[PDB]
Amino acid sequence: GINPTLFIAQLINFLLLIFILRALLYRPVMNLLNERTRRIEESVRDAEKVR
Amino acid sequence: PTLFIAQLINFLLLIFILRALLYRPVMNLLNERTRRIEESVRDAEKVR
Amino acid sequence: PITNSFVVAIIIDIFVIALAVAATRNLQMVPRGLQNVMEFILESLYNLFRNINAKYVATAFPLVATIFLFVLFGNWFGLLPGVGSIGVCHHDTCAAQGKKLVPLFRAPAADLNFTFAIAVISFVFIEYWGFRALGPGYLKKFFNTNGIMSFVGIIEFISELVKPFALAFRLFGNIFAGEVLLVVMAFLVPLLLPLPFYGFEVFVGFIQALIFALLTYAFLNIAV
Amino acid sequence: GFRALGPGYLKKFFNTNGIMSFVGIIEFISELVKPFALAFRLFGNIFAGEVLLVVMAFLVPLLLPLPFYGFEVFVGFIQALIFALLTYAFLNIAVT
Amino acid sequence: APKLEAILGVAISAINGFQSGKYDELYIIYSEFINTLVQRPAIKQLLPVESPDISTTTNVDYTYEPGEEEVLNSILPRYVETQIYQAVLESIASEHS
Amino acid sequence: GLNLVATALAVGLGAIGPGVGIGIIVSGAVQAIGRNPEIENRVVTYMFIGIAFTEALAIFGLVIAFLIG
Amino acid sequence: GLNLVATALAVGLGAIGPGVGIGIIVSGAVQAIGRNPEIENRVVTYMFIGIAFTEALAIFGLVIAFLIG
Amino acid sequence: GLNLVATALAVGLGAIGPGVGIGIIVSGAVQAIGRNPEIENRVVTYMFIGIAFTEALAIFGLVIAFLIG
Amino acid sequence: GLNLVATALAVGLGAIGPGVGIGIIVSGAVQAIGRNPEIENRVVTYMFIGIAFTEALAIFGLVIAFLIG
Amino acid sequence: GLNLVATALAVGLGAIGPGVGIGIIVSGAVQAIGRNPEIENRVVTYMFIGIAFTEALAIFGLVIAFLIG
Amino acid sequence: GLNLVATALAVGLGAIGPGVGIGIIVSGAVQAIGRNPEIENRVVTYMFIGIAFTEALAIFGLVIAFLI
Amino acid sequence: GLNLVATALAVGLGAIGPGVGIGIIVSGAVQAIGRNPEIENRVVTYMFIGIAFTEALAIFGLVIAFLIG
Amino acid sequence: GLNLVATALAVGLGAIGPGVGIGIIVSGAVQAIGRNPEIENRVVTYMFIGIAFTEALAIFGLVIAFLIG
Amino acid sequence: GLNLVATALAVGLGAIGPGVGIGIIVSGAVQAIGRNPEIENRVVTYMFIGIAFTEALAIFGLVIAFLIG
Amino acid sequence: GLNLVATALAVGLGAIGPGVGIGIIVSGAVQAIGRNPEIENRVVTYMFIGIAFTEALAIFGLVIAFLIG
Amino acid sequence: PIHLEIVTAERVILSDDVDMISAPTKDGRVGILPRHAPLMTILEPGELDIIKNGERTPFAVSGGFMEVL
Repeated sequence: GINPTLFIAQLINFLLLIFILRALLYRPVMNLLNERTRRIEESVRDAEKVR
Repeated sequence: PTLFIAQLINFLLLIFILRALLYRPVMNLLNERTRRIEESVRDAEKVR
Repeated sequence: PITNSFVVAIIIDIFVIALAVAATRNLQMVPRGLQNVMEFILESLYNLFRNINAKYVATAFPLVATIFLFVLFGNWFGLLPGVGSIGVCHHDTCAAQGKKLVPLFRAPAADLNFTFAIAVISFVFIEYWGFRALGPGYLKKFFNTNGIMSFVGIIEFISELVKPFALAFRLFGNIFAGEVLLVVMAFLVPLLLPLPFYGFEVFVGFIQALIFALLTYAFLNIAV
Repeated sequence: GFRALGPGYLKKFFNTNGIMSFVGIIEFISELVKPFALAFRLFGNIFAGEVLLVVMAFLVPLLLPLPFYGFEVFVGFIQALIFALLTYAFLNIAVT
Repeated sequence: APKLEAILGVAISAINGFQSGKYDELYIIYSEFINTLVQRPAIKQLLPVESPDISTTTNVDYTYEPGEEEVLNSILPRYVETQIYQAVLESIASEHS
Repeated sequence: GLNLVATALAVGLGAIGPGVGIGIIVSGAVQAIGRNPEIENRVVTYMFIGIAFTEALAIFGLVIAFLIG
Repeated sequence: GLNLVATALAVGLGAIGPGVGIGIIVSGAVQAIGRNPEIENRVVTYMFIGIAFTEALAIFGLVIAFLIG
Repeated sequence: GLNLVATALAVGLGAIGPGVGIGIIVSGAVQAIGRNPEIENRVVTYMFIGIAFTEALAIFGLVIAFLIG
Repeated sequence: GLNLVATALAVGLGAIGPGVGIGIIVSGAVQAIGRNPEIENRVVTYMFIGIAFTEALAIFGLVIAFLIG
Repeated sequence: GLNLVATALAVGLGAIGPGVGIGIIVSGAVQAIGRNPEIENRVVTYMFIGIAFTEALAIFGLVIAFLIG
Repeated sequence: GLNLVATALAVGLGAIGPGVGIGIIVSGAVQAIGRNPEIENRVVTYMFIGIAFTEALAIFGLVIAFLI
Repeated sequence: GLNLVATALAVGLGAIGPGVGIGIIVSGAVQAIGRNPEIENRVVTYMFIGIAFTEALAIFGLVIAFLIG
Repeated sequence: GLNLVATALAVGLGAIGPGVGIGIIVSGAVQAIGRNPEIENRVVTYMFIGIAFTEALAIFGLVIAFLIG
Repeated sequence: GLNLVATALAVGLGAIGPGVGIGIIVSGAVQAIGRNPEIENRVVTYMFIGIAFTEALAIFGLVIAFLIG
Repeated sequence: GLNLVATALAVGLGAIGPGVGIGIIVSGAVQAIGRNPEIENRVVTYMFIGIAFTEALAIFGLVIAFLIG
Repeated sequence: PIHLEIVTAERVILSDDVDMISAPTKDGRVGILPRHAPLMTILEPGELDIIKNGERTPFAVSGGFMEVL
């Protein structure tokens, strides 16, 4: 009906991939942080330069 | 099987057509992302 | 012991890991290439999750992304040549010393073992998320509250419980039916006949991969 | 329909090109069907009414069939009206 | 300061005449208020012949609950009445100037 | 008793469509006269024509069932 | 016992149609009435005519079933 | 065993029409209510008339099943 | 007596579809006439050819059942 | 095994109608609420009444299935 | 007599759906004509190419009925 | 093998109704959302109530089929 | 004759869904044309795509029937 | 061989409803998006879950067909 | 020959539903396109994915039919 | 959460923001929440319910041509 070893093999690999993605999510997190920080810096810089 | 070779050839041809179509949209998305990141980096450079 | 689907699942996981390593090896502004495509896909997934629920968009986002990537890899491998044609042996190529010619590459979704893991993970995550910020209210039937809502809550609770199992069964059925349709087209004609079905197979696989993540996010929003 | 519009009937007899060739045969079949359809319609709608009123007179003969008799009067009147109306409508569409 | 209800007795009559084929076209002559000192008579067309303005270019898609034809037949008379009311008020201002 | 099942099916099947057709015709005619009251006198004729077409199909089923019985 | 299943099939397949028929009749009638309750009798008359025809088909099924029953 | 199958069909079949007609009735009634709240009593009365007409066939099927039982 | 069941199924299943078809035809015709009273002379032509084709579809099954009879 | 088939027929056929009826009811009620939110209370009450009717008609088959089983 | 019931089922089930198809086609055509009589020349042609395709399956059913 | 046919019939016939019901529910809910999105939080609740009712009927059929199996 | 009834059932049932689908396709396309003649070829392409899909399903049914017969 | 016809019946009757439901869902969603383009974000997110709910019944039918096979 | 009728029933029932679903999808999509040709590609993408999902059930039924045949 | 302009030819009475507004449309009463899809409509004599932050002020409107965005 179901292979007991197949479930363990899938679960371990999925957990390892999720753990890598969490570390790899810091890379996407940094990319999004740079993308948002461009506008964050601009929101202050434009008004400061105008004044 | 013997005919399975040609059947899988047809299936892989369809899969490769789909992959090429996705890569073309993927390439367009990458080009748009590069164009937008140009302005995103320009905003930070102009602020600095 | 291990099955043929386990090897293909390991191959898909290894391919995903290699793609992630390649994307993260050279991280720079204005990506262009495989890294750019991966970033665009992740951004689209995040936007869809925010449309569903921005509060929990990043809560289980890594798990949903991993599940979607695994589903996409399995769907791509299902239509790839060499799956179901190469027999390990435990007219056909392995006719001599018959051993049923077990296929070398079996789709990870096409087995009830790997698919059930996704349902278990989704159900556990949904229940935990619902009960963390709701307590008894997450599973509360509202006994004789909203016109004896107890019955309404019951049927709804049963449907919510069956939802993850339903999704896993849907993925397994889709993968198995794609493989069986490919085999049927193989038997019907040798070449050029299976193009209309094979082309739609990849689209159906991608649609199911997106639908799994969308359904998980929407169920969590409902759980929230 | 032969007296008016000429004896052509190319719309239902035969057509050279286009789907009208396929349409024409179906029109002829339906035209042939029409008289049999009308005959069976009227015959059945009166005979079944007779059967129903008789067999309702068999079971609980009294005071139950009062509305069904009036309904059967309405059925007969509607059948008489529609037979004439469909005859004239078929005449007009054949003229067209 | 006339009210739009005061113009109905003429505007509805003109619109009914146009609807019934009695009049094939409709015009209005009013005193345009160019300046506080300068005023000239003006001619305007009352059959709509509407302008392909930015709105006409605007492709915002709509939903017409009573129906597109019904909304059209109910709004054209009111648009014409609004035009006539604008002309009458313009003429009152030009009269006083 | 296969004749019993035959006459049961001849009337049971063949009357499903007539009922839905009668309902559709009645709803359409009622809505049309509600929108257009004055054409009721002219359009009730076609309403009854459609209703009688549906009842004619039902009657074909009925008479065939009776013949089988 | 085939008379029993014959009767059940006759009743069921003669009742599934008329139910939808009367449902559409009443839905169309109430929708039209809500659109303009001013004209009421000249709509309810045809509503009841349709209901009577549909229920007559239902009773045709009922009586032909009772014949076997 | 036929008797049991006939009971199942009589209960099962013959309730589909009186499962969809009632739904169409209620949908039309609520649509009219949203389109016209001040006509609630009239539309609800006619909705109950339709519901009674449909439940008549439903109860006919149910009692026929009980007789078959 | 399998021929009796054959004729019953033919007649029953050759009318449930055409009945709904005719209902949809003349309901759409009535609604269109109510919306557009001016155009009636030629739309009834298309309505009636549709009715004729649907009736021919039903009478095909009826005639097949009569042949079997 | 004929009583098992009877139970299957009772359960399966007893939900075809009520499911579609509940669906049509909820669709109409939600469309009306979107059209008019302020009539939500009355629309929901009538929606519950209709859904209760359909649910009772489904339970009519469910109880018979339980009794046979 | 399985041939008889076979032909019966073929004709009946080939008349079930295509009849509704004819009906929906004609209803849509009449609605379009009522909304726009001036598009008659093309819309009736579209209706005819549709109705031929819809009747094709009924013709197939009748052919199979006659073959049996 | 009559148990197998019973499971097949139950699973089939207990899904055809709820499927169409869920489809109608979702279509109506999406139409209402298109009409007004701000009523999403209020219409989604009743949409899920209807979906739960239909799925409860379907799961009842599936569970009875599993018991037979 | 089980082969004959199998072939007949295949052809007859396979013609239902495609027929209704083609009908709905043509009705929707025609209504769109009536509301928008300027998008004629663009919507006709999609109408033909849908008709081709339905005809492909019907051809699958017919070829299965031919293989059985 | 009754298992073969059992599984065929299961897979067959597991599809006639969910297909119609999914089609209604997609048609309503596309219409809503046409009415309101910018609310496609919240229309599609509900359309997909509705399609999943509707297809769950078909998936139950298929898995039961596999088990019977 | 029970396998033959099983295959026939499977193909027919797997063609009944998806045809109607595809038809409704295409009708709604073309209606939206006529209403709003400006988002033709956007709605047509949803149309194709819906058509694929609807055809999925037909493919499943045809696959099981081939397996039996 | 949207700005409503109560515009009369004589004067503009209100150009304020309104939480909720109910349109007495010809076909039936409608309610509008801020992100309503585009719509044009013909109002009727009745009450215009300017529901602003919980207070329903019924404004008598003898006619309207309400534009929604």
